[PDB]
Amino acid sequence: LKFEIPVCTSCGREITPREHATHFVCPNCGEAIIWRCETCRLLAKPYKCPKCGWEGP
Amino acid sequence: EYLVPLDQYLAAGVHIGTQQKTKDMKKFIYRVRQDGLYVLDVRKTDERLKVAGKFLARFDPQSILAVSVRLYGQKPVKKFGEVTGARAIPGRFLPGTMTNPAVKNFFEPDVIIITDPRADHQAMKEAIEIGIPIVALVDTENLLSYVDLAIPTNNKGRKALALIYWILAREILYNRGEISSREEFKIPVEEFEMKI
Amino acid sequence: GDPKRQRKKYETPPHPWIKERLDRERVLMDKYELKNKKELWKHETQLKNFRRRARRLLAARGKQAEIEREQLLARLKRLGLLPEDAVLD
Amino acid sequence: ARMHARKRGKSGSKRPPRTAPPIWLEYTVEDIENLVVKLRKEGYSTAMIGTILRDQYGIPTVKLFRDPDNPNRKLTITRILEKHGLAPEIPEDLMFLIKRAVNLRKHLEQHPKDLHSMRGLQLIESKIRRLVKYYKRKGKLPKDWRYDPEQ
Amino acid sequence: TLLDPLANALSHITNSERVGKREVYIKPASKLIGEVLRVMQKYGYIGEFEFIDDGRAGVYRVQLLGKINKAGAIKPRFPVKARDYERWEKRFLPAFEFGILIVSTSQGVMSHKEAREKGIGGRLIAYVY
Amino acid sequence: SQEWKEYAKRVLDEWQPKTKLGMLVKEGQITDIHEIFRKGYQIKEPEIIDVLLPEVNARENQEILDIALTVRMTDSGRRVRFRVLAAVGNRDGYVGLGIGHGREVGIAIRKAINYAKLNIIEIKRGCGSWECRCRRPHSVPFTVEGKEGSVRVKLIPGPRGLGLVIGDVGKKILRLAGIQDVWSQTLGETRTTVNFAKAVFNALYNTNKVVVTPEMIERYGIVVGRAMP
Amino acid sequence: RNVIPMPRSRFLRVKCIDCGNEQIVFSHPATRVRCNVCGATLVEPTGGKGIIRAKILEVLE
Amino acid sequence: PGKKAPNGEFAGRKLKLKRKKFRWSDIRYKRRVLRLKEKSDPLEGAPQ
RNA sequence: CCCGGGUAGUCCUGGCUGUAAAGGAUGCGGGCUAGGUGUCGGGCGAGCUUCGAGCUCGCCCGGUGCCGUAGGGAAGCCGUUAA
RNA sequence: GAGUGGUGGCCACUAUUAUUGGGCCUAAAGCGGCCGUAGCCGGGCCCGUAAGUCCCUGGCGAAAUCCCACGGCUCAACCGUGGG
Ligand SMILES: [Mg+2]
Ligand SMILES: [Mg+2]
Ligand SMILES: [Mg+2]
Ligand SMILES: [Mg+2]
Ligand SMILES: [Mg+2]
Ligand SMILES: [Mg+2]
Ligand SMILES: [Mg+2]
Ligand SMILES: [Mg+2]
Ligand SMILES: [Mg+2]
Ligand SMILES: [Mg+2]
Ligand SMILES: [Mg+2]
Ligand SMILES: [Mg+2]
Ligand SMILES: [Mg+2]
Ligand SMILES: [Mg+2]
Ligand SMILES: [Mg+2]
Ligand SMILES: [Mg+2]
Ligand SMILES: [Zn+2]
Ligand SMILES: [Zn+2]
Ligand SMILES: [Zn+2]
Ligand SMILES: [Zn+2]
Repeated sequence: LKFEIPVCTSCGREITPREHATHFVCPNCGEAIIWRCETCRLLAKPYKCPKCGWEGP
Repeated sequence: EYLVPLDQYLAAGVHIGTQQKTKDMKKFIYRVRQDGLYVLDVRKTDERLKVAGKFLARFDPQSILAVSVRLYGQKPVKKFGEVTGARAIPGRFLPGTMTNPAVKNFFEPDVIIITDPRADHQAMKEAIEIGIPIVALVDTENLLSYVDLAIPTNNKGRKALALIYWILAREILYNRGEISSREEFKIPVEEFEMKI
Repeated sequence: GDPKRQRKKYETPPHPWIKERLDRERVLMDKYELKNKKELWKHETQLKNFRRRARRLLAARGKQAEIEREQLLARLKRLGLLPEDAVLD
Repeated sequence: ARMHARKRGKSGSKRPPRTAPPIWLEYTVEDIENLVVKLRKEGYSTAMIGTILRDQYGIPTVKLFRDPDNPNRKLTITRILEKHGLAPEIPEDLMFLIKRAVNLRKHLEQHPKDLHSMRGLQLIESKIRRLVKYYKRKGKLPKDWRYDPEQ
Repeated sequence: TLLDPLANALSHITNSERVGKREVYIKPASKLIGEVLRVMQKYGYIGEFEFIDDGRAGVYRVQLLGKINKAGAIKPRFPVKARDYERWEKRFLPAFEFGILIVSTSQGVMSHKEAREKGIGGRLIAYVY
Repeated sequence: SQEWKEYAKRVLDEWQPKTKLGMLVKEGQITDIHEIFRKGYQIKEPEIIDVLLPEVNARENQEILDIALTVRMTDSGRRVRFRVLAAVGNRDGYVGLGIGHGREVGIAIRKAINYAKLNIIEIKRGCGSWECRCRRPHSVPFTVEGKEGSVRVKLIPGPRGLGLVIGDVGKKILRLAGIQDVWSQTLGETRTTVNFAKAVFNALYNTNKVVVTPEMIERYGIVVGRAMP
Repeated sequence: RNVIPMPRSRFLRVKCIDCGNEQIVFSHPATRVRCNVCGATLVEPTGGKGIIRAKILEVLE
Repeated sequence: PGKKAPNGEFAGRKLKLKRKKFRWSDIRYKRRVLRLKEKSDPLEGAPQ
């Protein structure tokens, strides 16, 4: 079997091999993993947790 | 309700902004006074402080780094590191601390706390390149670029920084289970602030 | 206009002195004991023509295309270059 | 942009989207026609009549009432005037431009060296020719009608 | 002055998607733009869209999903026969079935795949991939 | 392949990691090459690639693209410096490019090889030509573009068995990445080897920036990383 | 949002001080507005919003 | 400089005229069509 | 080249000539694509006021400058006044 | 390799003629500035027409030359029967 490519939480695009992305557990609930791509981090796009609904950088 | 009474917040001067503003900071701005100075909303600060306190408690205690170039923030970060066991770097940030393995004090954290994105530009620039989450205190003047968790506050005053770091340390201790209640934390706020 | 002129049936290399090509062709010439390079080149051209017919028919459709496709397959496997159950690819 | 000066002014009216006249409007169609005829007999221009109606009688544009005679089109000031024979013979904007050009020409007779004002005259006459071509195409002017300053 | 409402819409969409916008407003609406949007939505390039009525020609509101690499108009609108779609595909598209060409035919506006299925030609007006 | 297994085993034990990722590799928490990409890690120790992709040390998986000598002028004469441009790969799905400088050729070559490993990337392969639809990872899956300096490079899918229709620098770089057939178009000054190589490298890297759907993966036979037979 | 343009002016119902008559006027007049009965001035035109000299009763939609 | 012109569908004549006009700036084309070499060649077009 | 003098010209009226590093070395019209901060004209809101066609702050439109994100370029650099 | 070199010409090289597909701040190159005739390019909706445009089908565009399979000269070049 193969491996799955991570996907940005905000824009839904895939993460390239050497970009300045990041990933961390949801601050409010701690149950989901948030991924942010380089463009979304640069432009300060808001993100929303899929489990608890808490949102925003 | 609130971690501390709103009177204490207002006395510490947390709500006081600057003469400038930014488009992405307007989600936290409350109103603008007649002299052209902007004011922050204190309730958002309290909510974000609680969320950040929950967030930082899940990491390994000694993998947290806090930095401050400004003079008024050097004592609070040092005390915060002493209480919670996290590493603290006050004063000048040596370039290459996080990117040059040959340096004597090379160190790679898991999360970083920025007192002021404008003043600590070198630390933020190095933290971007290693892909770790970034927590920062933002004023009405700063931008939210490359910030993963923002805490709206006045990040230039003495009492304001002291109070913010005291609250954050207490919240971390409470969430990680080292104290059974909020009131058990018997350390005066004045011990966090620089004298004279 | 001009009347018909008979043309060569093989193609010469684009550049006469490329080390890798020289080595490969020397190996082939020594192994199969050919007389001169042009003889070898002749066979190469044949191969190319086959490939060029397969490339054109993959991206085609219609009635004549099917006829030419089956004719190509039949001719190729009549020469002994393909098994009996081969496909165009 | 502007036709000649290439500036980019944006000032203008912002008409809200509405189909039926407002409830607080109380005049009927016949009252409006009577008012329009009265104001025209007072000697006002077509553009000025609508301004007076809007400012003083509280009537937004008369293009909110269906034409009683022709149901397929809405009512306008010029059509109202046509129904009673008070419509201008020459389109109003062309008349205004021609009137402006005549006044300027007699100024340039006393001031032959005012070259900066003369360019304005040239631009005005260019506008006049554009308009006369358009109106000839649509049949609002006789095909032999000509604009001559010497008139 | 304004010359081609359709080109402005597609340029606006491709400009907005590169900076991660989530929705756009197409200012002068028309039936042709509506048809193009319907075709684009059928293949999953955009989300839902709606028509908003002002006193003027009307506005279109479109939701974006970040699934567009490029979108553009074709000028002049070349006529194409029912068996000549391959060279235009090579001219505008990156792979042998990557994206769609949008064709106006006497049976409506459709992608070149449907038109090739029906065996009819028309005029090329846009490409999306 | 047996030699490189024991080589990686030999390197692993006598290595003292200095970075976080090196510690993760040393403790066996990360065991495959694909696990170090797409999460923002910094790569600063060459031994990581040696342990995870040992075959890049083979003589047949390395290429010295170019060597040049440059001059700095001083009142006591000319100071000469060497610039070496090199590339490495595993001929399956990974490739890296690097530049090294030194006072003599050997030092420059060693440094250039070292920097190539730290710049390793993984690509996508497939078959997207109009006149060859075989679902096998022998070419680029779709047209891609890259640029550097004045050089622009466009790569176009080609039929199986065609060969590499591109200049020699592109030939070597594409061969080290595991691609057999391609068509190409260029603009600008290709005689500047550094810019040509960087443009080809960027064109290969850009295959990760094209949005795709699950159907396209099946239609073009897209493969990421190793082919995995 | 603000895609549809909306005017910033209003229509007002006012009452004449002298005559006592009630009229409906525009808040941004380009002429002098006078009472339809007594003829007294109601609104004075300016560069932008006019100056109202009568008594305001209601701000219409 | 704006977009290259003309681009219209019914502008064939102008496009052809433009291309013909600027081809005379090419020295190779100009010498061939006007046969300038033949007019000054002492060998009169012979190879020997 | 520096110093003491000096004709045409430089100034006004009526014509002719149509040339400049006449340079923003950047043809003109339209749609779209982060922000920050000065200044000129108009309008709107709020607060002061010696009641001034006055002062301060915020927002909208149009001009006129600087710093700068994505993108562009051989680079110098340009970057909603686009290259 | 029974051939292999020299001189002149055309195409490619060349995106150095650019529809596909080039350029014009500092490298060749934006008229000193503006107004406007022919030409080219032109806002939204409804009804009609069917010139352009698309599909189907009759009559044509000689043979030779080009591509494919089969057949005759030992195979081939060449020639014949069919399909394009
Ligand atoms: Mg003849
Ligand atoms: Mg010296
Ligand atoms: Mg560059
Ligand atoms: Mg001058
Ligand atoms: Mg401005
Ligand atoms: Mg700038
Ligand atoms: Mg040549
Ligand atoms: Mg050129
Ligand atoms: Mg000029
Ligand atoms: Mg000039
Ligand atoms: Mg139209
Ligand atoms: Mg017809
Ligand atoms: Mg014939
Ligand atoms: Mg025989
Ligand atoms: Mg035979
Ligand atoms: Mg024959
Ligand atoms: Zn994203
Ligand atoms: Zn959550
Ligand atoms: Zn293939
Ligand atoms: Zn009255």
